Amino acid sequence: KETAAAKFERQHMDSSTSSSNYCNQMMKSRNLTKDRCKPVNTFVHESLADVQAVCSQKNVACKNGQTNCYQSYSTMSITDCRETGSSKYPNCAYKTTQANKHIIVACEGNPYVPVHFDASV
Ligand SMILES: O=c1ccn([C@H]2O[C@@H](COP(=O)(O)O)[C@H](O)[C@@H]2O)c(=O)[nH]1
Repeated sequence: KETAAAKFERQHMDSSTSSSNYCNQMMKSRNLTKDRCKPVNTFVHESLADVQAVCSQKNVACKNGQTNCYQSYSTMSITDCRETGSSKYPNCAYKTTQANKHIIVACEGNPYVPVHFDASV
């Protein structure tokens, strides 16, 4: 069905813009609360082209020890969503935290595009 690149865009891209309720709404609408409350998830508020370009930027080790992760040279506008301590599926609750940080994504395929959000720094 959904490609890895498409799933990345679904789980991590929001070029369209946050408020205190952003994560509650967004995690729901992007289907990250379907089977489980996804504990941690980041949305990137840059253009797709800008985020895709990260796959030709600074090559860094992935957290899992693979070598196909890439760090943005520039900081990017992001929102971190983190499940609260009182969150209970299926009413998943998140704290919304905006920041401007370098992103690290894993890239794969031809074309070579982001498939996983690894970290922000
Ligand atoms: O800063 C972070 C750290 C992890 N993640 C999430 O991204 C997950 C990696 O899975 P994927 O990007 O393939 O959905 C990771 O395990 C965590 O759930 C973020 O979005 N941002």
